[PDB]
Amino acid sequence: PVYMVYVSQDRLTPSAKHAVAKAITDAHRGLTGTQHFLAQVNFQEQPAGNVFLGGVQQGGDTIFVHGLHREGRSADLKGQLAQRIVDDVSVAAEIDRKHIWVYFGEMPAQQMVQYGRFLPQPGHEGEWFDNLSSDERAFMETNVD
Amino acid sequence: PVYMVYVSQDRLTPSAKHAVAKAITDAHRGLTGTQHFLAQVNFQEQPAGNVFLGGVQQGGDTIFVHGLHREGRSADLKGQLAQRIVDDVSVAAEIDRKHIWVYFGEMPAQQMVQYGRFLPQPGHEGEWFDNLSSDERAFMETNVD
Amino acid sequence: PVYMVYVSQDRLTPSAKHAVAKAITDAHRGLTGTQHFLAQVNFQEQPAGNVFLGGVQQGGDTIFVHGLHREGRSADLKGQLAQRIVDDVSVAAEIDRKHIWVYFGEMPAQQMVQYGRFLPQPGHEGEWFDNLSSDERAFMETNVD
Repeated sequence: PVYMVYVSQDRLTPSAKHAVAKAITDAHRGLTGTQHFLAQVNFQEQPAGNVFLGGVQQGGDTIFVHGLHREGRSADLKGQLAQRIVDDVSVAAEIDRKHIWVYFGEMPAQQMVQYGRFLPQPGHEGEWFDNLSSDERAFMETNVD
Repeated sequence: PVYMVYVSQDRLTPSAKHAVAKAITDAHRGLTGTQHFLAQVNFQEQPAGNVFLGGVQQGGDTIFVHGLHREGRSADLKGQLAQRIVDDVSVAAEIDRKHIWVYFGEMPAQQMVQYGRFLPQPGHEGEWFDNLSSDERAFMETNVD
Repeated sequence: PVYMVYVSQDRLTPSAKHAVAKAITDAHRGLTGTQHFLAQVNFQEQPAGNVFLGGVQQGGDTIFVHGLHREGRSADLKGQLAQRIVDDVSVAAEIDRKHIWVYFGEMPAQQMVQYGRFLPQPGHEGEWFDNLSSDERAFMETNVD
């Protein structure tokens, strides 16, 4: 997956960003089985005041997670995952749940590329990973926290 | 919905940002019935020159609106909504309509979370809201212009 | 199309951004037949360290391309275009392909607006073009490198 995380500048320190990324990644792996190294968290910071709710300019305490996923998972699983991202980001960012928005979009795995390779269908990550070259496998394994 | 609005840095004053957010939110509310406070406009600013059209570097005048919506509305209504966004953002930002791109993407409401809660299906926002806890309604209600 | 290109601040010089934009635009035009001026490349820069893979903070050498397209093309074609974007961005940005992620999302052309006009279905770009006013055609024609 790629989780785009839209937050205000300086609302998350580097250690908070790290904690948030770990919480989202742990949730994704925990509920889908996808290896840690296949989950990206991409923080997009903007000055406070660039978010409007109902036309009302907001302070710096809002977070929008746009998760981009492969098609093929059940609505039940996606609901569980969205709920866990809400719960665990709330803890990691020390932010009330009312300030968290989470949207999941899905695309065919056949039009999703990670580490320069096309993704497998959900659930087939082990066979896919075993089929990768030694260097590729080693390079991915550097991305596990 | 969440409207990601990609603009150049300093192209929009705070007042023009407020105006553009109001134009989009009013258009969404007017055409869908969804309450003002359920519409987020999220400005993403980048330095002028980061936009290319046909490989040609642009100045700071281009606007791309990526609207993220729940599934369930008609193609007829979605066309009316995108046209109104083009028309009203053009006025609010004082930008010629030719500089405006607008893309709508849709997701099942079951995988969309706002204010920490999953959204209802389109058209059921009234009873959804009435059934939220009193502190959640109060928090939401403030985001109205 | 709109290709959102997420990169670290300072990783691409102005010339490298031009080269990457041209490589993506030339890949899209070459494989879909859509004219150059209908392809936007939109660079989104963030400070290095805002990207995490598997919970691990990354340096400045990662690229995520989010291509937003009309529905209607085959999986085979989308695969070739994703692969060519990987290959040609690798060259243009001087970045190993293992650092490149590319996701394609699709929407109905009927809810996609460019230059203030609704897009036609894939393959019908020629006829769509010469039916716009000459002022709209003239404005688009400049956006060709």
